[PDB]
Amino acid sequence: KKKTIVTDVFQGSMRIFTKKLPHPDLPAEEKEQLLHNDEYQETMVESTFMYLTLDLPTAPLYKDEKEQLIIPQVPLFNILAKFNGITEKEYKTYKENFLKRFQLTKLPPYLIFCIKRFTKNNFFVEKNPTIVNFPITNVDLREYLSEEVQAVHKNTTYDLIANIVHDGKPSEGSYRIHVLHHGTGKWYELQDLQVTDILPQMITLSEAYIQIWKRR
Amino acid sequence: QPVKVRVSYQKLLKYYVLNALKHRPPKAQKKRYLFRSFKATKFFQSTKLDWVEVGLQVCRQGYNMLNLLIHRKNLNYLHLDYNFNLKPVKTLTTKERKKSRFGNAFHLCREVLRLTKLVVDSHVQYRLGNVDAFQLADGLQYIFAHVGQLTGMYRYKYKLMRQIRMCKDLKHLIYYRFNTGPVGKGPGCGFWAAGWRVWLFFMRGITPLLERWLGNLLARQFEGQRVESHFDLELRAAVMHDILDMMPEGIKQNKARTILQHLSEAWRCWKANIPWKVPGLPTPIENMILRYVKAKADWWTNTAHYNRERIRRGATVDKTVCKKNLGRL
Amino acid sequence: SYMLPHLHNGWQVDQAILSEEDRVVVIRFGHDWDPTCMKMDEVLYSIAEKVKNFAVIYLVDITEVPDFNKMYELYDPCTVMFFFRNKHIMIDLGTGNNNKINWAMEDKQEMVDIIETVYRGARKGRGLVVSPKDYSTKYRY
Amino acid sequence: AQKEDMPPEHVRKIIRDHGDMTNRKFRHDKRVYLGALKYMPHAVLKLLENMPMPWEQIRDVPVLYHITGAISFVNEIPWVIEPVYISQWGSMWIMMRREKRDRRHFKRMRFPPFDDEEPPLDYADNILDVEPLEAIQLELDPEEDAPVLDWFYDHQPLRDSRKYVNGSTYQRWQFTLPMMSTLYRLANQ
Amino acid sequence: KDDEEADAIYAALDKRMDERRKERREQREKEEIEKYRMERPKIQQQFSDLKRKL
Amino acid sequence: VFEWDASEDTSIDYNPLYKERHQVQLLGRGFIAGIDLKQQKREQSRFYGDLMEKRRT
RNA sequence: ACUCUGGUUUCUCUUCAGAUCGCAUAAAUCUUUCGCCUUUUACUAAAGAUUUCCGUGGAGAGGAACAACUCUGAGUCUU
RNA sequence: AGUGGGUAAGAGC
Ligand SMILES: O=P(O)(O)O[C@H]1[C@@H](OP(=O)(O)O)[C@@H](OP(=O)(O)O)[C@@H](OP(=O)(O)O)[C@@H](OP(=O)(O)O)[C@H]1OP(=O)(O)O
Repeated sequence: KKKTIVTDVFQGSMRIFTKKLPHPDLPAEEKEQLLHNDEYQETMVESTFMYLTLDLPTAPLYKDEKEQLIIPQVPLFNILAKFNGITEKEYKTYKENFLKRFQLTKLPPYLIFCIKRFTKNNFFVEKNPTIVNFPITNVDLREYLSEEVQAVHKNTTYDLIANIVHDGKPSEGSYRIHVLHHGTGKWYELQDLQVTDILPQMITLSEAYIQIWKRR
Repeated sequence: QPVKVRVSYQKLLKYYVLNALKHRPPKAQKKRYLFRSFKATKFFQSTKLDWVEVGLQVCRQGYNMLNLLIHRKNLNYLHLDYNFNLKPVKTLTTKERKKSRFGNAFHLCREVLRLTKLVVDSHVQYRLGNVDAFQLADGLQYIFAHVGQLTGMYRYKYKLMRQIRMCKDLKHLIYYRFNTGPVGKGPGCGFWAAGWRVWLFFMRGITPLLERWLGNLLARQFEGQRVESHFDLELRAAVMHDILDMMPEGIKQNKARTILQHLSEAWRCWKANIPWKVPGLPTPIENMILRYVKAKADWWTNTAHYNRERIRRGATVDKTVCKKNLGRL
Repeated sequence: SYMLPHLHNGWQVDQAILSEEDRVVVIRFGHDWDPTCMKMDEVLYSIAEKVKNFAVIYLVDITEVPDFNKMYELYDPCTVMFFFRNKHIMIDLGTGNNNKINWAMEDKQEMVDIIETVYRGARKGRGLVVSPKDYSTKYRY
Repeated sequence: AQKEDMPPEHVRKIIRDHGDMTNRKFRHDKRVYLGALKYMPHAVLKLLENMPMPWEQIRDVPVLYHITGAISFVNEIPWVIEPVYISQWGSMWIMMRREKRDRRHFKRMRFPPFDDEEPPLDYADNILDVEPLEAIQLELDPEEDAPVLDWFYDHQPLRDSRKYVNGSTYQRWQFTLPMMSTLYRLANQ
Repeated sequence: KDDEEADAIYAALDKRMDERRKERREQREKEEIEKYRMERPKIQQQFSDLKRKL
Repeated sequence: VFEWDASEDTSIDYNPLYKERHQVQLLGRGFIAGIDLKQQKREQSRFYGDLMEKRRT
């Protein structure tokens, strides 16, 4: 069926502007003529996404000069700066680089974010520990929709409902989960048999992995 | 039956089962034929000759080729006889003895040509009339069973012993069937097919080595601990190359060593776990150096955690390797 | 590798050997792209400045300069040659080939010792110098 | 056009003219001469796989020889009809067993059979003129081995017999039950 | 010049004989190289984007 | 090692059934390859020969 | 009981090889465990990955053989 | 089993 329950709960419509990139070690005139050859031009592709993959920015890799060894923290809006025409993403495919820039079209009633951890480097797999700072109360996503599709949408405010955190190295980690109780508004963190009440204040103080948001 | 014949039985069975189990389907081939393009070339001629004549001709030709290889650097003090035994003509000096060293391939070729010389000489002796056909067959069987004793070509390729231990086994397989009834133990057997085919099957595999070795050796122009130091240096070079490609080197050639010094300083700062921030360095250059440092750090960590675990297992490692690994750890 | 000076033709190699009157010339014969040559290049570059007083380092690509390959047996992946006052110096490394260092040495201290021993022996007029460290065994254990 | 088989004395003359370095007739013809010398192992393999069987005396085999006498390949693959080959070898097994039972003090042929400094014997005055000896051959029973006695000990038993073998290439042998039974009875050993 | 014209003939002979599976194994090697590079790009490829930004 | 060590032997059996393998008579008419026929005839237990002579009328 | 049916051998070449290419069996390289261990070159013996080599089948193309009618079969082939 | 890892350098005749 075109619209199953999972489709109407999580699936959304999103738009990719894929532009082929010539080899960077090419003459400027040759690069320009290849761009004019209609092969390295932008193409629009619509697609359906069950979730949005959030690419964490690069770690500092060096101690902070003033307050040494500070864990990096990124606002949620910088990660959300994706999915718009202003920001691109040079995908470094082993064959050739691609200039793909995304753009949201139709937000799902419920949103799933997956923060990309456990990225395999050239020799092994390491976990990015960068923490994302987000307003748990509400977020605004109307600013990340094109002007054509903002007329249909009326509810773009999202509130955090579920949070997943991975604690430890990728080799051996623990998956903890915070859930928002609709009846009381309280956040409860449960790990295996352990169940505890957690204040919403330190929800963002963890390595968020999967976020479930409700448009209300 | 004695123990030796039984062990010969199990060894023959072991070799047969290994051949059968490790069998692979022949690879698709375009059917390019030897001895067919030779007659196409205007260098070879076809005829029909008695086999003993061809054997004598090939023995002479192989002797001539080996003699040509021996006198390669005009060193005329290594006499090679007609039975393919190489010996110094005199008490050669130690400098000459070092200067007259030939690889295992040459001596393997010499001993294999000696074996063919023995076969053709047995045929010639039969043709002359010194030995009967029964004696010729017995001599051929003794050749194919006692190659190690007669030639000793295993000294230059020990895998060849696999053939010898087989051939001897075949002898123990045959004699105790040959000499069973009223015929007593003696040197009368002449069933040489088994050893002959075993040595031919050795030849079909040893031919490419000698062919390529002599083709490189007789050609007009001669031709001829890296795990850890494989990714690091290249990585640096790559990064360096990139910068010098986009650096306007015709205007800024003097900054190549500056860039390399910055790379080394960033690597040292990461290794010392101390903050690193060049204030005047351009942002794209800083990103370049940061990505290079991240890749080098990942390689460094993986290499350390690979060498340490190799050493823990009892692997044979050098001394400087241990010191470097200890520093990294 | 790329940091060290490179010689492009055999005449430049001859001029480099001749022009050094009081320093030992260390020439790496090989290909810059060879990993063993890369190890020799990185070690030499690491100690190209420490031994500047009594040595000098030149890099020669035997593909672009094959003029010595016949005479100097320049067929190993990487070889090291030492010269003093236009005279090739041999080193009793213990490997049986005193003419050249045909293998890659990991430790830069060992190469500094080799260069210093070569300089000491050749300054005294000798043509063959005994290496401070034996190399008939890699000492792997 | 096609090249034909040269007279047998042509290669003999070419090789004999290539005696040693004493002759100054050939001093510079080296590139072509040593170009084919790399193919020596194939020449080694060819004669060893084509070496004549103990029931043969003379084996006129095709030869591909270098125009300068550098190398000589036995350009023949030793094809044999397998039942006939096994029956021949069973005949030899019987004959060698009988000979070993009969001849008490068997003479062990000494190795090497020629002097180390002795050059190879030329095929013009040592082997060519002398009559070959009698090879090991079983006394075939004229009654039991009726069909095979004609062609049992030939080099290629039935090569030109178009009924049994397709042609000179000596492949796809077709036999009859009587001769197969005769071969089996001979090869029971 | 009946000397250098024999080396070319021998080399052509060797190339023709090596052409039995040459195209097959070179295609196999190319496929294996592409499969290996699928997960491990070339070193200059990993820096291509930063190189362009330079 | 040119020869083969006696320790390499695999046919070491504590079971007399496997130590003494019942030889096959091959219907009293078959012969194992290699061995001369006369020796096998004078070696075979001739149980089948006895049965034939008992059933020979 | 008939007209047309058109050979088989052999030398090559060019592609494809599924199938025990092969009712047979090699070697090398590489990668893992190994056994020796002390440096290359030989190696110990199992697994895995390719490769070369001695061979093979089929198809197609080009010759010669060398004749040649026929074989054989489409059928009306007939008392 | 096995090759090696066993070249003193120097002076001109
Ligand atoms: O096991 P060995 O004692 O070393 O000798 C045996 C034995 O010879 P001997 O038992 O007489 O010494 C063989 O013959 P049979 O006695 O089994 O009939 C054969 O000898 P021939 O080939 O000379 O007949 C061959 O001895 P060799 O290798 O000295 O020729 C073989 O030795 P291997 O076990 O080494 O094969």
